[PDB]
Amino acid sequence: ENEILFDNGQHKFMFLGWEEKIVQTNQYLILDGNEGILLDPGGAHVFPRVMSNVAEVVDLSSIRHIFYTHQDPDVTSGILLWLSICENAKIYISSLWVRFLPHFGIYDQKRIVPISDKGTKIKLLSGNELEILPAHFLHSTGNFVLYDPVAKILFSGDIGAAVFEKGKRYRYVDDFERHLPLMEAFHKRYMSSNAACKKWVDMVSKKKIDMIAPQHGAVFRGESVKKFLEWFRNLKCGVDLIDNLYS
Amino acid sequence: MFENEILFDNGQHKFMFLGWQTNQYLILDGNEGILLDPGGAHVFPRVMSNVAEVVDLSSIRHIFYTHQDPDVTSGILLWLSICENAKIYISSLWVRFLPHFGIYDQKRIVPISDKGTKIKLLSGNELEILPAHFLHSTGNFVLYDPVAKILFSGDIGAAVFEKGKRYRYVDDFERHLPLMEAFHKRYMSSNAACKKWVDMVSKKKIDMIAPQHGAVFRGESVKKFLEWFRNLKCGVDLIDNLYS
Amino acid sequence: FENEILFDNGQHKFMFLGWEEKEEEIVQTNQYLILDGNEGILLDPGGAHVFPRVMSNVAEVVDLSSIRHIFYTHQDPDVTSGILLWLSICENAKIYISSLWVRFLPHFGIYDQKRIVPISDKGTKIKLLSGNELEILPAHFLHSTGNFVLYDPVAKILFSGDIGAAVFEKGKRYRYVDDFERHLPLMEAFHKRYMSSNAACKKWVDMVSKKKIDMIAPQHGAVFRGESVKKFLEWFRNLKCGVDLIDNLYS
Amino acid sequence: ENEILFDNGQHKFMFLGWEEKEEEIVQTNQYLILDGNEGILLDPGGAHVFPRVMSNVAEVVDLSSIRHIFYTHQDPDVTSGILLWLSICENAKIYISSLWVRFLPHFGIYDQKRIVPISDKGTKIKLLSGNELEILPAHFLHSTGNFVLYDPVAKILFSGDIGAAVFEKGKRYRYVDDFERHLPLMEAFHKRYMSSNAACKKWVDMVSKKKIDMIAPQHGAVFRGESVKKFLEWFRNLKCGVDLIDNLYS
Repeated sequence: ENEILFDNGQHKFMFLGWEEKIVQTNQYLILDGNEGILLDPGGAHVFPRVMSNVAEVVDLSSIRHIFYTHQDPDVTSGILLWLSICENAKIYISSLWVRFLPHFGIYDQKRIVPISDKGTKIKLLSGNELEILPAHFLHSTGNFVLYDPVAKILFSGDIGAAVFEKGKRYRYVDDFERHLPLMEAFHKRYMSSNAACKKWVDMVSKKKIDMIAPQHGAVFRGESVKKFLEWFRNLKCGVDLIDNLYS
Repeated sequence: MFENEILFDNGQHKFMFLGWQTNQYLILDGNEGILLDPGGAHVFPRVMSNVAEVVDLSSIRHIFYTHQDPDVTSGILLWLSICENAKIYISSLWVRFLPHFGIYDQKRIVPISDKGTKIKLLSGNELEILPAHFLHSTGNFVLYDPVAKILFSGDIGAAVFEKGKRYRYVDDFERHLPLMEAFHKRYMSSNAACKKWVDMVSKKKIDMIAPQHGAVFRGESVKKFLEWFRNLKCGVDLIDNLYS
Repeated sequence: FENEILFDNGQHKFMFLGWEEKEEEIVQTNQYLILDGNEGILLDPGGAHVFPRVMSNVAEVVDLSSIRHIFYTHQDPDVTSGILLWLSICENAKIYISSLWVRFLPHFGIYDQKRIVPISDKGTKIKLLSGNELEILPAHFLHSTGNFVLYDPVAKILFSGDIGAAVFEKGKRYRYVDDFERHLPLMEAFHKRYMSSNAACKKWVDMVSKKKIDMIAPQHGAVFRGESVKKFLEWFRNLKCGVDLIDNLYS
Repeated sequence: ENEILFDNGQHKFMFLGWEEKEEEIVQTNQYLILDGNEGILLDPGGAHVFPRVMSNVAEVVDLSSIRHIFYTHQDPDVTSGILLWLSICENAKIYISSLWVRFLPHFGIYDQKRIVPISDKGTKIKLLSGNELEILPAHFLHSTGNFVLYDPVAKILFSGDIGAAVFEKGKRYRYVDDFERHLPLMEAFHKRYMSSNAACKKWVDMVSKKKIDMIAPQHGAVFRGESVKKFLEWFRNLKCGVDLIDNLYS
């Protein structure tokens, strides 16, 4: 049941899945001209189905960029598979993490772009940009988000992640306050501090963002883009609550 | 080269630093062994061979991991399958990535709560697993051995050496400190987290601090590190310089 | 489609586990389980790809700590991924494998062989706590260099591995061979390409045909019962295969 | 370290160095054919030896000019390394027996846009220069689907496990210069693994039509000089496999 979150001729932003059946994980795909961009593609456990859902929309040889927000252990199993099935892809991972690439069968880094802490920009043959923005400590030590200025969509990874209730999945947040309880425990335990959340929001508030797309949970649209950014900005998380940790 | 080293010993309780970037530690107590962050699948044939060489692998009874991935999560199923009597200690935050590593039976998995726990040994001695979250991992722990008075600190106090110039002990803190500063400023989450950790840790007796990478703190360098780390501006404190 | 009982006398069951369909699909693999007293025996359990659900299907029938023997006919690449997984979830199991390959087990994460039983070329006997036995009989070159079948004298069932294996068509799977000649198109090409020689087929047929066999249970395909048991053994003994066709292979 | 087995300026056959100054496993040979500016790997090592085999190859040729990788049959480990080689040699096609391509998913191989499945009759790799490599049938010697590779320019037969030997503890050597002291390292494996004398004879008779300066096995030492014709005569009369089956069925 794929979905188009944006479409202008050169540029589609796609929300694939799901199935009927592990947490729920989302898969997103950007089509721009004759190249594809994978966002946090599924690791080895889910790999047969994610790859077929992908080959179903775009030639796997036209995948030209694969971006990883961070080193989840269930995405890290898949780097070598994606590398070996998408010969034309560069793989983008944080430079903090590239030393572990041998430990995954990656010994040649000629298609590995280690992202600097300040971030970077992917430029495509069409002439459109993707912005990989710093998002460190939310939650991983080296962590990034991806902003598509053509589509006006922020791929947030685990920022805005939610875990659904028992068989009550849904794809879009149209009522923020009823969505928040699926979010709150994860964000307080995992996000490093309110200082980190305020800095990240103050940065994403300068981009034109119609939709925030997390890696788990529902896609934020409409009025929940504002509401999530406010809630996140004032959130006490992580070290702010570290006396209840350790306790 | 790589003769083993004894950091503590009385006949009944030994704390060992194995030879060969990454350090390997082994606590022997009575007839139990305790592995501390043993190497993952790439180093496994000789790390496993080096341990079996000091202690029978069926008397390994506890394997402790400060935090998860990839230097060591390649190895959890291997250590599980070659140490039939071991319990594996890992943060509860990560135990449901365990299927994705072929670990489907969790009857020998001890998921550590955020407040930590204690390993009690048949001898009646204890090991204290103390919280160290956000230094650097979201779920992170250190191990305190009260008999030997040694803190196994994981990456807290880690150093990356120059060239082929590794050494085992920091006997001069200030000449060692530059090998530490970049890592700790980039990785440790905030000074608030370092200050909270030092204040709990400094209530214990610590003759040595043993990190997972780098040199072991002994002598007066143990106090110098705890005071330096307590005042360290790290991580989110430098976040406008991370960002740009 | 549920699990099925091929034999039961109170203390001894031979189980043919049901299929999930849920295609998959090519072709399906069978899982069998022998329960004797309070101990279980797995026959060629699936490797790592099928392992989560294969393991749950077994755990639903028997406590995995009661599995005490795991037998592999031969060294399919589908199963060697799972040897370490089964070792770790069946703490009391010894696994029986061919000695030709016991030295290459490190390449699959198996370094301690205190629960590895290397089967010599003669075969061996699994003795069960009750005092019943399973007989591991030689089946070398049908097809792999080191290969075995398992004969259950209590249940009168031969677990044949790949001998008698069949590949089903798209949506035409079925559990039992009640019409041998209709089953033959699903079997014949494989056996002619894989089984090494008619000389090997004759030796194996003459050995197994001295045992009392109500059913033949292969690792892929349908279970032979009734008249198909002796029809299959007769077909197999006269089969021209493998090196007997080597001028047609080479060309 | 690496060795040159043939050279005419434009065509080489390499016997790559090993290992490892000290022994590991009980180990294997790696071969490399250079023709024009394109490379051919012969049974490159699986994942455990992959860091070392990969760097040894990069020392002789850019991994981007590897265009053919040939596998005699499957094991693993050699099947452990296919995904690694596929991902490090962009331009290589992998040649494997058609019996074996169904196990490819179970090793992470999902898109066979770069898999060249060999039919039982064999095939010829045609190189850009116009030279060829002959993939010749060798089925049941020992594996069900099995092939050898013959290089007509270099006059070298890469034999896979045919002619394989396991060395004694710390007495490895690179060349068979005396067949008879080499034979004890070989015969138990061949009598147990090779399917029948009938299979050995057709293969020797097939192979005897080629000019063979040298037989290069995957384990053991390379046959040269008088060992070649000594090996082919021994292998031709060998009682193996099913011929010895009533000791296997007492």
